[PDB]
Amino acid sequence: MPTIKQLIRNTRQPIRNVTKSPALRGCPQRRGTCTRVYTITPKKPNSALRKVARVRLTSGFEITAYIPGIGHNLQEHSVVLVRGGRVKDLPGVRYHIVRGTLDAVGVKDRQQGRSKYGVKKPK
Amino acid sequence: GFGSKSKKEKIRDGFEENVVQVRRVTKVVKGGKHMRFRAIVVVGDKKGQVGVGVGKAKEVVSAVQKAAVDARRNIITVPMTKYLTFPHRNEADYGAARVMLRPAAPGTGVIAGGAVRTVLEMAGVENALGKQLGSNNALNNARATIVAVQTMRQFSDVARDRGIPMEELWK
Amino acid sequence: MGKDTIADIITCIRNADMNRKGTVRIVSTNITENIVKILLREGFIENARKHQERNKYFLVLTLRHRRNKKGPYLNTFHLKRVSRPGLRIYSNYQRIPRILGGMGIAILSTSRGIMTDREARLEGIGGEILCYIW
Amino acid sequence: SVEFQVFCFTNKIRRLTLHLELHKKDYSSQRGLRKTLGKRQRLLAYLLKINGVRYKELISKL
RNA sequence: GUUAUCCGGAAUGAUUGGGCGUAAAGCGUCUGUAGGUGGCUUUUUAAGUCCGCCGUCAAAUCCCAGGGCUCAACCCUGGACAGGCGGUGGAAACUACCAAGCUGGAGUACGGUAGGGGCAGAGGGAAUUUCCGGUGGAGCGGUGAAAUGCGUAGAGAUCGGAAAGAACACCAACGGCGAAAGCACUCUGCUGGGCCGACACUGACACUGAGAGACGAAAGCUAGGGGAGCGAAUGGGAUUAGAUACCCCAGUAGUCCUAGCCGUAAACGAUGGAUACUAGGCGCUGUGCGUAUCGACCCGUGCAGUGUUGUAGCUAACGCGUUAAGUAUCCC
Repeated sequence: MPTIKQLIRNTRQPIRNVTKSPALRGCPQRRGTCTRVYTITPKKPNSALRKVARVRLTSGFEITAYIPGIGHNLQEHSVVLVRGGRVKDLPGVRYHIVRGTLDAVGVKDRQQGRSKYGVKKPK
Repeated sequence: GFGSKSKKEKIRDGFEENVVQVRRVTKVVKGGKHMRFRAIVVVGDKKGQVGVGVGKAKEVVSAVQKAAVDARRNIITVPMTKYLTFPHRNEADYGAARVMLRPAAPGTGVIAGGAVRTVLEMAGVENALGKQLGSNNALNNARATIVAVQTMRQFSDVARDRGIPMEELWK
Repeated sequence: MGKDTIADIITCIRNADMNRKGTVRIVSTNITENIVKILLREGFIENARKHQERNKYFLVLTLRHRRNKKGPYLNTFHLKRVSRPGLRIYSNYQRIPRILGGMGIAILSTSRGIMTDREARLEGIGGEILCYIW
Repeated sequence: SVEFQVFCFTNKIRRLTLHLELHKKDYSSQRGLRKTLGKRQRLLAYLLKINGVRYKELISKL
C-alpha cells in the first residue's frame, strides 16, 4: 500500500465493534414475554440441565434467554426482563434474564452477592 | 563436598535476583511424558548492571539458580547519564520482539511491560517508558531490551566520536 | 540515475559500511556536493575527494573507523531518508527536530542553502527536510 | 535521428504488415508489431511534446 | 455491581505504524491509454515551500496565570501557542515552471553473433497395426496365480509386398530460446526478439499501468476431415464378503489436423515489474580485449544470461543471499 494512489483511493475500513446482542437493540435490557420455559443441555465437555426461557421481546425479536440462580418461578406467559451476556455452554442462548425484577422473583435463600440476583437483605 | 555452601553462595547483596517467568517445559519419551522447569532470571544491581539468563532443570530452585549463574556471566552496563534516565530514545528488535524505549522526565516511574519493566527496575533506571511492539514472549522481549540498551550512546562519547567540542546540551 | 539521486548517495553509505568497506564512489551533483560538504565538517566521515574517470567528476568518500575490533567501527552510522519523492515533507522553524536531543542532525533545504539544525535553528527559517542521520 | 526512427518504424510496419496479413496466424510477430506501434507512439508523443509545426510536418509526411 | 453504547488496549485498516517463498495474501504472462514518479548543468517566474506584518476563525469550552464562593466542583477577569483561510512584503535551496545546453538513462543507424523463437511448404526412416502372398502346425497372449480373448477357417513366429496415421530414439547437458504457455527428425522461405562494439545519430524520448487489448498446457464444445497406437465411459474376465476400483482382454468419445469458441491449471521460482548499491569459491552459454603462437588451442579478463556452495544483512524458523526473501526509491 503505497502512500500514492493505492491508499488515497482507500485502505479499507474495519466494520464496527459488531453487536454482541442483536436484540436489546436500543439499549441495555428489555422487557420480555415468556413463550417456552424448556431445558437444554450444554456441549460435550460439560454436563448439566440448564433451564432457559425462550422469550418474545418488545423489540420485535424472539430469543432464548438463560435463567440464572437456583429457584425459578417462571411459568408460561409471564413477563421478564432480559439482558445481554453470552452463556458459553449453550448454543443459541445469547441473553440472560434479570432476577428480582418484574414477575421474576429473587432466588431462594441467598446471602452472598445479592445484587446480581435481586434478593433484599435479611437480618 | 565441604558442606552447606555458606561462603560459596556469595550472599547476593551485589546482585539481586528475580524470576520473570518459570514455565514448565516438557518432553515426551518412550516411558511417557516428563517435564523440566525453564526459569528466566534477570540479575542486576541497581547501579546500572543487568542481564538475563535462561535455565532448565527438573528442580525449580536449581533451575532458578542455574539460570542465575548463566545470567551473572552475561552483564552489560546501562548508559544512563542524567538523573537515572536515558540519553535518547531507542528501538531494537530481537527475533520477533520489538521494543521501543523512550526517556522520561524524573517525575515518572518506570512504565513498561512485565519483562521490560523487570529488566529496567533491576537496571536501576527510574525514569523511562518503553512500549513493546510485537511478541507476547518474555525471553526475546527482555533480551531485546538488552540489545536495545547496549547500542545506546551518551553525549560525552558522541561528542568524543564526532569530534565536535561541546555545545547544544543543557547539562 | 534511478529515481533518486539522494537515496543514491545515502544507500551507497548504508550499503558501504554495513559491509565495513570504508570507501564510497558516488556521482557529484550539486546537492550531493552540498551534503558531503555539510557532512565532512560534522565528524561523520573523513574525506571527500572529487576526481574524474571519463571526465565525469565523482566523489570518493572515506568513512570513519576505529581500531581492530569485532567490527572496526563501533557506532553504527544509521542513515535515513525522510522526504521521499512523491511524499514531500515540509517543516516550519517550530517542527524542525532535535534528533535524539542533538546527537543526530537533520539536513534540510532552506532558502539559504542546505543547513543543519544548528544552522537553520539560529536562522529561524524553515524548509524541506531532506533526511536526518543519527 | 528521430524522423529516421519514425520513418524506419513505418517501413517496418509496412513490410511486417504485408507479411502478416497474407499469413494471419503468427502469434509471435504480433508482439513485434505492437512493440513497434507503442515505441513509435511514444516517439510521436515525444516530438509532439516538443513541437507543434515540426510534428505537423511529421503527420503530413506520412 | 451487572448490562448496553463509544474510544483505548488494537501496530487487529498500518501517514506516523503492518504484510504478500512456505503462516491470509503477487493478477498466468505481456503490450499500452488515462494517471503517478523521474537523470545532470545554467537561467527565469514563485504555484507549492519558508520568513515578517496585517485581517479573521463569535462568545462559552480546553491550556496558563490571578480572583471569588470556608475549599473543591462551579463561577468570573486577563493572556496565548498552535492550526485554518485570506491580503501584503521579502528568500530561491527542493518540487513545479521558462529557456538553453549535456550524456551515463533510453533508443536508432552499422557490423557481427547465438538460438528446439514463431508460422508456412517440402522431405525422411525406425517402430506399431492391418491387409496380401511363401513356410509350418498347436498354441499364442496374459498374470501375484489364473481367466476372458485369439487359434486347425492355420494363430503366434519368420521373409517379402503394400497402405495407414501418430510420434520423432542415441544426440539430451545440473544444456539454448521465448513475455508466459511452451519449443527438439532434417531442409527451405517469411518474420519477431536478444546480446556485443564503435560515439555513428536524437537528446530524457524513462519506469509502471487502473479500466482496456492480446496470447494463453491439458481436458471441453461447434463445423469438417482423419483414426495405427493409447484410452475416460462402457462390456467381459479375475482378486474380493462385496468391487461400480487397482490387475487383464476387447473398446467408444478423445488424442492429430483445418477454422473457431472456451480463458481455467501446483499457468510454481508457490517469489509483480524497474533502477542504483553491497564478500568470495566452483561452473556453463554467448560475444570482446590482451598473452601465446601468427592457428586450432590455452590463460586471465570487459560485459550479458544461466547454476551451485556461501560473507554481511534479513527472517518465527527452514533458508535467501549481486538472478536477495539485503539495503533503499517508484508503480500496480
